[PDB]
Parts: sequence; structure tokens; C-alpha cells
Amino acid sequence: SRPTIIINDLDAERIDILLEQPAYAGLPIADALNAELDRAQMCSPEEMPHDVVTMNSRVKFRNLSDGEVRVRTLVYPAKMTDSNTQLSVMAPVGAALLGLRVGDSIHWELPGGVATHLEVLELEYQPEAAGDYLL
Ligand SMILES: [Cl-]
Repeated sequence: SRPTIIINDLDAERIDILLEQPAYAGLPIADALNAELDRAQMCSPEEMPHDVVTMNSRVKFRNLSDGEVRVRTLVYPAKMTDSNTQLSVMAPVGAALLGLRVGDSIHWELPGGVATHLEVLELEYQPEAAGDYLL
């Protein structure tokens, strides 16, 4: 399991639609996100806690399997153009980071060969906190 996802109403809806795409049929991360969104804690973009990793946030995180640190911006697949700076929410690490708070760690093992162990070190940029309610 993983900690409950904290997400704003708009991204929750967009991801719900995203997961419906047949391109993601049978994918472990898609199935996992569907289940997690059903029990996610949602709120308006203005009510979003300032330390939560949200879509389009830039986050510094550590891989708990090897100690490696990286900075990546979490984006929707349509916007993923550079793997050295961006991370798809549909990729295991992106899905694992989504909804976590700075300071949280996650040890998410899913059947089908997917497992992520990460720690959120810093939230360099969060759209909600910057007023970019994207509305
Ligand atoms: Cl997957």
C-alpha cells in the first residue's frame, strides 16, 4: 500500500479521465492509480496544502533503493518531452510521488513487476501555492 493521495478536484477529474484511455488497459500503475483515486482526499485548488506534491509540481526526491537524489517536474503524458527534467504521472515513480507530502516516504509494491521506494525531500514549486490554480 501507499499513503493516501491528496489532490485537488481538477487534477482528480483529469486523471480519472486519463486512466480511462484504452492505451492503459491492464497496466499495473493505471490499475493502482484508479484504486488510489477512489480513496484519495480531495479539495479545491485554493484549499491545497502547501507541502503536497501535485501535478506540475517540481520536486526533489530520493530513491530509497540506492540513495540517489533527483529533481523532476510531474507532468501529464502529453507534456512529457524531457526525461532528464520531467516525470510522467503514468510512470511508476511519478505515480508514487503524486499526492505525497514533503517528508513522506513510500514503499509501493504492485503485482506485475512494479515497486517504488522513495522519499520526498523538497517541493521546489507547487502550482496551487503559487496561485496557478490553472483555472
Ligand atoms: Cl504500469
